[PDB]
Amino acid sequence: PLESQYQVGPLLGSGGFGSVYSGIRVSDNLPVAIKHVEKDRISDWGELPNGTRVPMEVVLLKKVSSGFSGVIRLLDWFERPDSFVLILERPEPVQDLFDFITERGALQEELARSFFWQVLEAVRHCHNCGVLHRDIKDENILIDLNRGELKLIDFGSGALLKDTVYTDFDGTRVYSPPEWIRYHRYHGRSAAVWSLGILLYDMVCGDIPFEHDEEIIRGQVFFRQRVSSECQHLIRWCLALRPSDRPTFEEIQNHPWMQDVLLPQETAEIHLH
Ligand SMILES: O=C(Nc1c[nH]c2ncc(-c3ccccc3F)cc12)c1cnn2ccc(NC[C@H]3CCNC[C@@H]3F)nc12
Repeated sequence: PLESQYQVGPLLGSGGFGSVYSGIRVSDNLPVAIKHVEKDRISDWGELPNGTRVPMEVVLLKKVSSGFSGVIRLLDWFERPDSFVLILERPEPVQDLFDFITERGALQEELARSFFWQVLEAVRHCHNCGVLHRDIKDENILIDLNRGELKLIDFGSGALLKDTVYTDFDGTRVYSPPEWIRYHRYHGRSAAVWSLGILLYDMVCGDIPFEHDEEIIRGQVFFRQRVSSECQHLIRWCLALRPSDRPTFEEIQNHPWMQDVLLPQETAEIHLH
């Protein structure tokens, strides 16, 4: 460990959140991403089964990294004097959803349907594993361009899923629900559905629906691109002001706009290749 086990490549991206390098596992040489995070920058911590002090991100990643390909899996991790190092899967070739939408503009609804469906399946997986992502957005989704498969990343703002109120939030504000803006309170699943509404709008419109707090609070959705009545309805449902008025995940996936989704590979062949 650890420079011995991997050859570090170019820096891929950086924030106060962390620094992520492209890497190869020597002995594979499996493509990986190497994420470094300073201990001083870590807000919430968790406990490992073996009884260890560890960043919450690691706890959450472990609970979700069991082979379902909808989430980027944690392959290994290391503690260093002033930081933790995470070894993550790296698809190749890859592009995040933010850059993809930026290049292509608003997505055709057939493509948005396929992508949105996969994100839903990924989020359902997380919730099933007792994990709430809390920062669902285009920048946090990778596209395996060859397979047409979407992968969730960055559990740095996440939490253990619970049925009681959350009173903290460190995800992206423009994706945060009106109940957070107004009361500093939200529940996990209904807040997630709100962010999914924002994500879906962004996909079919090429930009997010709200920029300011008062716009989020007002909750009026204006469409800047041509979008079918069905898709508009689903979006509006997801962005209901009252959390209890939002659809469940079952209701979203049973929505008429969500029917007859393409398989990931079909999606790649038609829209990606
Ligand atoms: O798991 C994470 N990243 C990754 C795991 N596996 C990957 N493979 C390819 C890439 C990748 C992204 C963008 C361009 C080329 C790439 F090979 C990122 C990751 C991750 C978790 N938290 N986090 C926080 C920041 C960050 N930075 C990468 C960003 C670069 C700008 N686009 C959004 C990405 F998240 N990455 C992460």
